[PDB]
Amino acid sequence: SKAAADDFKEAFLLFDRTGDAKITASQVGDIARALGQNPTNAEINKILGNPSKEEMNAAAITFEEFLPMLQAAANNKDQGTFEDFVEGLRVFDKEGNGTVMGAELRHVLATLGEKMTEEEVEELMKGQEDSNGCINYEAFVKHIMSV
Amino acid sequence: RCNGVLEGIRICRKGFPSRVLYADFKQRYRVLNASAIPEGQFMDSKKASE
Repeated sequence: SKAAADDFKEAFLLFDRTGDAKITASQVGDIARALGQNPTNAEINKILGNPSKEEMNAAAITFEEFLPMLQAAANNKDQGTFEDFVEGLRVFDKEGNGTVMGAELRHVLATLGEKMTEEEVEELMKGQEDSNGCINYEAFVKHIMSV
Repeated sequence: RCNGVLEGIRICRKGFPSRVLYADFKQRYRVLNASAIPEGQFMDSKKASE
């Protein structure tokens, strides 16, 4: 709305590697996340196809399509409730203390639903899981929601 | 019908009809969350399916 945030246009100049002021359709998922929006990858996929837009063939972009797609994704930020994120992992391990065994969270984050690479899974556990093999998800989900 | 076989199936189906044996469960479905279901099935023939 501007509140006209012109820093979204300045961040589009940091993600366009050619400097022509266009951003390919394959970068739009990760740049919506870097502007403070977390649409799921199936949602980013649907919307695209919904609009008869094929992410399979070469793509370019213009700021005039990327701005309204970020504004259509911005209504879905009401789905980011931290009660359900901590209660999900509290149902994932027994006893009254928030600890996932290391390999349980790593294999679930790579193979269940939207596949996260094991390189990204190791980069998200690095520092929050110590050598006991127990990830405290009270501080883990706190630090994941700090970015 | 007169055996009881068909009546046991009935009562089952009111119940929990289909019942999968664990290995028979692993093999056929490991592939679904491949990493985490395979580990489960291999690590404990039963605990796996779990």
